[PDB]
Amino acid sequence: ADWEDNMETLNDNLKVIEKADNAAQVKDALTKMRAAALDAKKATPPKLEDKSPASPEMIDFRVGFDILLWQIHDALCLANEGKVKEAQAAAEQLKTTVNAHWQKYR
Amino acid sequence: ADWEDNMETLNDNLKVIEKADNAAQVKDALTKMRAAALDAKKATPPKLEDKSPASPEMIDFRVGFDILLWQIHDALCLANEGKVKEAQAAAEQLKTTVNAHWQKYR
Amino acid sequence: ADWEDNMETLNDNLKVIEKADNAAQVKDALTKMRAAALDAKKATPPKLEDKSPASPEMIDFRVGFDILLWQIHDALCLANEGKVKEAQAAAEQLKTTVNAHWQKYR
Ligand SMILES: [Cu+2]
Repeated sequence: ADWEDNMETLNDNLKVIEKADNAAQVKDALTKMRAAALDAKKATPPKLEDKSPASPEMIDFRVGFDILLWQIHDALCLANEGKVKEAQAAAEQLKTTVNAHWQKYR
Repeated sequence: ADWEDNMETLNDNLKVIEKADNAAQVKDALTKMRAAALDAKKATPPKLEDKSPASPEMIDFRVGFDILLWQIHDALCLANEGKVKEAQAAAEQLKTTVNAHWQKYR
Repeated sequence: ADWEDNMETLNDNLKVIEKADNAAQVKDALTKMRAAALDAKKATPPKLEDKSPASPEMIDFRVGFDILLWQIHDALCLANEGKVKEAQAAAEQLKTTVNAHWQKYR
């Protein structure tokens, strides 16, 4: 999918995590977020459509999605241990990263 | 080593997993698979040897290895919780991803 | 930060881990190491300043940080389970990888 639709997916699943009731729901949401972030890593965001795929700006963009992938992993590790509240709290900081990426690259 | 050699190492450790009985064996084989996949991630596969290093095709190649690494991680997580049967089933799916990448870029 | 500064952060936190008392300190140092490795993926070593950002040499450089990141992940997973001694042993092997990367690219 294109970058904007991947970003929609990330936001939708953040809402899911915020309102989630059990560890299975959080883990499902976070797995969908990981897939969307990995797919967005192959995309070009609107702000960088005037940059080449191997420009420093596009390399920095892809590293930004690596960073997000590791933050998703932290929440997912919490959810695998049954720590639903701690995973939701970790997802609070995912929202910060996602919002900043939206503002930076749209 | 060679990209082709790394694909071979992935398959040898996949068989090792499928014939395993305890979680430590599966973890060992998955760790070797992770190392092979990271070593292959920096390669130029045969199909892409005529393309610029800056080509989008090479970026998609490397992000495909990131997808494989996260699948390896999920199998490793299952093994590190002693769920050796679930880990073996996840590694049967890894056979698909690994050999699909092999066949895509050879 | 530039590349040498990130590598300094990695080494300072390896020392913190080597001397650490409890899991909280180990985990904090390991999360700083992860952030430094990811940030270093956006840097360029001086001797590679004349190469394409997607050149095989620069790919090798960034993937070397991916190798470090997955080793950091293993140590951080151990630390999150209270396995302080195992995390410190894994950090001792992190030092070898860090120093090899340093020697290769400085
Ligand atoms: Cu993990």
